[PDB]
Amino acid sequence: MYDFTNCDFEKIKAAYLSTISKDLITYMSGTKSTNNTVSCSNRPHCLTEIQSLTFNPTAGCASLAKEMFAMKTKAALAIWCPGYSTTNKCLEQVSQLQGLWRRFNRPLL
Amino acid sequence: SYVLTQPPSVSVAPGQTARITCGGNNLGSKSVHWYQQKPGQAPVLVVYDDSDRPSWIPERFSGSNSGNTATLTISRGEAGDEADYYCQVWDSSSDHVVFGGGTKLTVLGQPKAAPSVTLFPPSSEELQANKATLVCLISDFYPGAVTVAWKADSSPVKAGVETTTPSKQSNNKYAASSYLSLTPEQWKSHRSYSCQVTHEGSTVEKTVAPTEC
Amino acid sequence: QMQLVESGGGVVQPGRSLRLSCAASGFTFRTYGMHWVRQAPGKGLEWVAVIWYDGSNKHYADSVKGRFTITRDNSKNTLNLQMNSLRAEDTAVYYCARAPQWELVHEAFDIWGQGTMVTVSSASTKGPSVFPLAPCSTAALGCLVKDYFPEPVTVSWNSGALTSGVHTFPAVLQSSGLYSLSSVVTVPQTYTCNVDHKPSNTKVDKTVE
Repeated sequence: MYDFTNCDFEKIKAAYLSTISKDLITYMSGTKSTNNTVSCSNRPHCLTEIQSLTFNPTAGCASLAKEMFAMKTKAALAIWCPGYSTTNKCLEQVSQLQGLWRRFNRPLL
Repeated sequence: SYVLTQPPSVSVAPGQTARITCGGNNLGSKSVHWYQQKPGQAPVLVVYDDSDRPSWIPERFSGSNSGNTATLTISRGEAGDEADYYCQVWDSSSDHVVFGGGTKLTVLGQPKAAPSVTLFPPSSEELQANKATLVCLISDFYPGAVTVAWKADSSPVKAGVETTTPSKQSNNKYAASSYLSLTPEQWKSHRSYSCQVTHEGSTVEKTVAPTEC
Repeated sequence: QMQLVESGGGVVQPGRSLRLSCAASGFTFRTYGMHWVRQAPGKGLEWVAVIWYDGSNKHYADSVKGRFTITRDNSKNTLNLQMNSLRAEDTAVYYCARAPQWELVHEAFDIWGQGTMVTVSSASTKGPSVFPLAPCSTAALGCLVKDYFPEPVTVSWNSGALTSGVHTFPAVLQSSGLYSLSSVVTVPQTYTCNVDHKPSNTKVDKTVE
């Protein structure tokens, strides 16, 4: 229900580059996403999708909230979003997650 | 309204490198995508964001975008690469998706052959039926891509033109037809009509004169 | 497993309405912009319309704006195109394709549907009108088999004329929905083309000069 419209996107990006990214890659056995099934159309939308994939259980993967990258993500949102606060099927989910973060990190004009 | 311009045809020998260009005003400022369409099939993305490949695409395909020209390069051209290729951009100023006209890539299976053209005027019979049809018959050309243009005297004719898609004939070369519909008045009110058939940059022209019929 | 499957295509008369559907599967539909692209026979690709991922914005090409309506259902993963006041120039194969959005930019079309054929025509069974084809001034003559429907017609020349070649060109499908073709014979004797159009039970025999 929470819209990430009022979040501090620049700060969350900085948090990703400094911490969350490394925990994603290590969880991915040292690999980076390149077949996309999920996308995002803007920074508020990306965080909505990142929220769902990171914390909500889906039919195919249990909640990743216990994972390191997930706790780092929870931390970043708690600070910068006001009012906010391994199976083959899970690796596929986290790879989609790297894809969303990549889009979220895109340069401003 | 932004405009992308491609050559209608590009031909390459098997094993040789094919280069399909896409021209547009300050095209280097936009992200150019390329699509492949084999006959009867839906288009397939082969290159996006100027130079990036999808997973399902050979390393033979490569793109580049610079200045006013994007280019799709296909190394070591294979017979299976024969298809129509479209360049495409999203124009932010007009807020439109814009496709290029399309380029037919032909991997040569025989030597290039210029078209032979035959132009017929309207018959005395159909003129009396208050109709008039000029018939331009085009045959024996390869590759199977052609551009047909009509002229009344020296000025082009856009309206009333109907042209077929080139079809492979029994001699394994292509044939095509173009029909120009006129009123009897238009037919008689000109010194000549012309059928311009362009093939591989070279043109074959035929003329008819109403007063000679 | 990522797919787009279309339907709703068919033959209608000008001024009538048609509703196309597109069913997405194997991906999160509600996070992608959806487009309609059409391709007239033997022509290039023409963008038609787009709807944003959340259904918020709908943008059309000028050639269809005010007549076509694009909608989506993100709970059913369905895209639709309501086509009103159809004209002959709307005759085309209609594809749907997904494309990521980023802000106001639409990205590459990575998945396309198989396409559905839409024909706008009032054409009904009709026999051809045959006219002679002779030059204004070796040489060739023939007959023009004009305005018939549906395919096919058969053109046969008299036994005597067929000694130096003959070519019956493929038919042109006009915007009206009617067909026309030409048949030519080579000449340096009588020349008579027999046209048979079984669908209309029409036979025509014309001698050319």
